[PDB]
Amino acid sequence: GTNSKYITALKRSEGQLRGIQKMIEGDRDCADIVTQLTAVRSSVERVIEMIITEALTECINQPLDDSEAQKERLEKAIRYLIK
Amino acid sequence: GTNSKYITALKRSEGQLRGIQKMIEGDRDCADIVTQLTAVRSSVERVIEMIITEALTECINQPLDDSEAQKERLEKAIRYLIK
Amino acid sequence: GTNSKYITALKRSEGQLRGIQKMIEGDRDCADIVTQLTAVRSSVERVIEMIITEALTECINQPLDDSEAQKERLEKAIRYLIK
Amino acid sequence: GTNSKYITALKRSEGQLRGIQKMIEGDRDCADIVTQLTAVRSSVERVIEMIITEALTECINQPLDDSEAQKERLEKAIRYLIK
Ligand code: NA
Ligand code: NA
Ligand code: NA
Ligand code: NA
Repeated sequence: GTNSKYITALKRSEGQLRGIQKMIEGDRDCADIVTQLTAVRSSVERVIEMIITEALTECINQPLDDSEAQKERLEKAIRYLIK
Repeated sequence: GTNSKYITALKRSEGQLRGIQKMIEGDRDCADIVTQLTAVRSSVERVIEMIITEALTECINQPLDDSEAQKERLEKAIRYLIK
Repeated sequence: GTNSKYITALKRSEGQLRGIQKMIEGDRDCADIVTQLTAVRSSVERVIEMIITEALTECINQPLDDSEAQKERLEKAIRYLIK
Repeated sequence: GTNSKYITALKRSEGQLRGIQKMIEGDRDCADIVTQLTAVRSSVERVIEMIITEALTECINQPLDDSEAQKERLEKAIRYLIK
């Protein structure tokens, strides 16, 4: 929703990508550009992991009343995590 | 346990590693050696994924009677998956 | 420099991150958000790879006159690639 | 060749895989099994990296007399590294 910390994290990566575009415009050292691009990649990776973790924790902690349906829901969610 | 398919998969990788040792003894082309080592890596990765998936599915489908304790058990198990 | 295709690729990822921010604002399905974030991650990965490849190809094809210094230059560049 | 340290490293991983097979036979904790399998994966990854690095360093330091052919040889070798 509106104030979510994942919006803020991705807005940081968005701005960093703009900075990296300038580094390329300026023929900056490939190593600096790669370092910064790797940081953006790692930040995106971290957001993916935290979003999946939040989704699964919500699944677990907001169960369906039907315990059998809840198992199947959790199973669909975990095999998504692992893959 | 005794007849588990993951033992068999890892015994395949064990034998493949022996073959790769021979390729190195024989100064075989680095590309062939790397291809085979990558296959072993991928097989180990696959066993990791299937073992985690089995463990979490067993968690889900063999719950504790205490539903609150079961949630905490699943949560400990999923954050292990994601990380 | 000014018109580089890597600027354009990263500007695409920048815009996609803005779209993903909206998906989070809108509590869109985690799976859709993760799919899109993974695409951004993969695009950043691809830019990293192409920038390193370009840098090493330029190293190789614009050698120093001193062949021994050029070897050391290439070696510093390849161990950067592998790591 | 005969005494190569990469044979020894892979023989360590081979033996570790045998140990992990026993852990599975014994229904050891998934987390211990995964930790050990991850170590094997990381060791295989490290051997891949060191073998590629050695191959490229040998390319660089044992050039063809034909400098143009040597460039093409290095280029084929680096794009293999990056990919
Ligand atoms: Na949150
Ligand atoms: Na099994
Ligand atoms: Na270019
Ligand atoms: Na060696």
